[PDB]
Amino acid sequence: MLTAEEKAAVTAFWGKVKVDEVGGEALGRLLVVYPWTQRFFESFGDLSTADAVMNNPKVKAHGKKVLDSFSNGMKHLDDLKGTFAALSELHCDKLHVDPENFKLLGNVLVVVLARNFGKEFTPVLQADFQKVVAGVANALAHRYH
Amino acid sequence: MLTAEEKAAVTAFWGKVKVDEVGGEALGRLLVVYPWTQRFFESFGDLSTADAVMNNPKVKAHGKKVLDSFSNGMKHLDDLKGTFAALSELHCDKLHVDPENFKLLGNVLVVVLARNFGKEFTPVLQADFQKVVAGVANALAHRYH
Amino acid sequence: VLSAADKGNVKAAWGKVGGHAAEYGAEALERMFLSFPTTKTYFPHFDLSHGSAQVKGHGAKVAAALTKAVEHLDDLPGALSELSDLHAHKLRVDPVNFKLLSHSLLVTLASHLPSDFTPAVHASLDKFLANVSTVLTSKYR
Amino acid sequence: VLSAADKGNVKAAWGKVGGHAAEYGAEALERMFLSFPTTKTYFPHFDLSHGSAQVKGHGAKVAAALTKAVEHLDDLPGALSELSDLHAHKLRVDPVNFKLLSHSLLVTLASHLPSDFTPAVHASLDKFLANVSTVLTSKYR
Ligand code: HEM
Ligand code: HEM
Ligand code: HEM
Ligand code: HEM
Repeated sequence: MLTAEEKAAVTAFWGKVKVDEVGGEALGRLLVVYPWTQRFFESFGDLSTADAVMNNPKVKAHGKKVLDSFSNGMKHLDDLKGTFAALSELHCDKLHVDPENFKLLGNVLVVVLARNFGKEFTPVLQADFQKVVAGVANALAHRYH
Repeated sequence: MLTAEEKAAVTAFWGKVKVDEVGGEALGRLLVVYPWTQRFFESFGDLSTADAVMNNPKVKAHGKKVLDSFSNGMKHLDDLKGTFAALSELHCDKLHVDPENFKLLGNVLVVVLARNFGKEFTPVLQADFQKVVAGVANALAHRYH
Repeated sequence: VLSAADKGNVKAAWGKVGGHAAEYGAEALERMFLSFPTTKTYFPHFDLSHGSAQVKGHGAKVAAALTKAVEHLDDLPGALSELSDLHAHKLRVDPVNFKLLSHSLLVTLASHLPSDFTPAVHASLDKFLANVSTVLTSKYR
Repeated sequence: VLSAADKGNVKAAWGKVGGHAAEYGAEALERMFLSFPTTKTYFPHFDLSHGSAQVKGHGAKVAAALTKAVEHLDDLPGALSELSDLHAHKLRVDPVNFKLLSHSLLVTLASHLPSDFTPAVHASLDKFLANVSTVLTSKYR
């Protein structure tokens, strides 16, 4: 995947990322922006609106879990296939999430970092990040391909 | 992948397919139905109308070659990833075909066989075949996964 | 978006379907459930059995929607308002599913109308079914 | 198909971009060729070097095109004809590429407008761009 040069940049910037906040924001944007994803999150309660979604405690809670698994993915960045094999089994085999949605999340994730970091998250630095989020998406979709 | 059954049923059906004509049709339906795909085929001459495309010699001949590697991947359903390794490298590294089009073509192939075989192409036989063209669309996409 | 030729083609092809639209609508549903099993999870309350009363009876419904849509090609949003509400707001259908149904329908049409299923007609109906799926997946309330 | 609310939110968002529309235009192209290298194969005649005045002047053209679209949200086909002609008929741009620029633009808007880039605005802008993209990628002349 990344070279050494890129793999370092990605690890330094990621160090600066506030996991509580960013995970919840990304999950919630996903529910808000691609509304059908909400159907996987009915149990989650009121997801009627943006305000509802963003302020749902379970959403906020779930976002964390997600970013946490990402942060771990960022530690096993050369074996994402391995790092995510369980999660691939769950999302794919149990939940029945279509893998096109995994791209959507990784993409949403990218917009969130850029919101929170502005000029700090540079064209150069985002490019490297898109390769990560695609790997994790590919890794997650492993039980299909 | 397929089981013993799905495999022998699919193999039998395939014996009835005239590769010459069916490849040319599928390739041509791709170019007409999803017309951004013509940009890969510039050297093939006139692609200006549906009749041009269908009647184009270069298209038919290329269509023949397409189905040949398909018949081939039928003879190696067990290892599609090994089967399609060169073509994976050519399409992926040298032509840069977005893997999304591999699926369109696989689907266009399915509609063609249905056209040519009508009720003979049963809902149950269409099904095993969907696994087949998706198998194939994944092995070619391997230099993206 | 549809050209004037796209509309012609759809009208013409949808006409040839005529009285067989309920049947084809049913065949399309059976074919989708069979090839793409995950779609069935949208019908847990149904008997998705071969020849189901319920599948058959639904396939009639979906076709009568598309016949109405063909008569309102200029204003699908206006025409399909209540079906968007259902598919978009209530059921929250992942849009990948619409592709799998539209494929299924085209596979059906091809097998029953080989002479009429030309690559020009195939292109025009593809775009038509993409337009309908967009509307049904859109929340324009 | 956009809500009244989506068109509200798009207008709102685009007033804020205001006079940096060309700037953000350039930055989104710049982010797209960097992040998605294959998109470069469409600009073999370009200086694609970082800071190229050619990329800058083209972003001006793209943003200028989007601002036209914001004012003609009820007839994008009519507004964007000349541009479908180019993107679909002449250039034959693969549809996925429009996803890549749209994403890029969203990345761009996010980083310059953290306050205004609310999830709701995000949703609306996303829909807007998918609508523009469908237009430039349909052959309806
Ligand atoms: C980067 C992509 C994703 C990652 C890393 C990810 C990671 C996770 C993790 C860690 C869990 C919980 C782990 C556990 O609880 O054992 C989970 C659960 C879940 N994921 Fe994801 N997930 C991803 C994408 C998605 C997407 C896109 C969806 C659907 C839109 C989805 C739907 C779910 C659902 C429905 C659950 C279970 C929540 C419940 O209990 O209802 N996941 N995922
Ligand atoms: C399952 C999908 C595909 C298969 C099995 C396939 C197979 C092939 C084969 C066998 C060749 C030529 C081999 C050779 O002469 O070395 C080829 C070349 C080519 N394919 Fe495909 N292809 C597939 C998909 C596509 C798609 C989707 C596109 C674009 C929409 C595409 C565009 C091309 C092009 C531009 C060439 C070079 C053709 C030439 O100039 O001779 N292929 N592909
Ligand atoms: C061209 C696309 C579609 C059309 C024209 C269409 C049309 C309809 C119609 C007319 C109804 C119900 C009205 C009634 O039952 O009285 C309906 C309901 C429903 N549709 Fe669709 N639909 C489409 C796509 C889908 C897709 C892709 C799915 C999911 C795979 C889906 C899932 C459902 C479900 C679960 C119901 C309600 C079930 C029921 O009432 O028994 N629909 N759709
Ligand atoms: C929101 C989507 C897009 C819009 C509004 C857009 C808009 C434009 C505009 C306004 C022009 C100006 C051409 C002129 O001077 O008349 C243009 C040219 C062009 N667009 Fe796009 N574009 C979009 C997406 C794309 C994408 C995704 C690609 C390819 C990846 C693309 C490729 C081109 C090319 C190759 C040109 C002409 C370049 C040249 O002059 O050599 N466009 N586009």
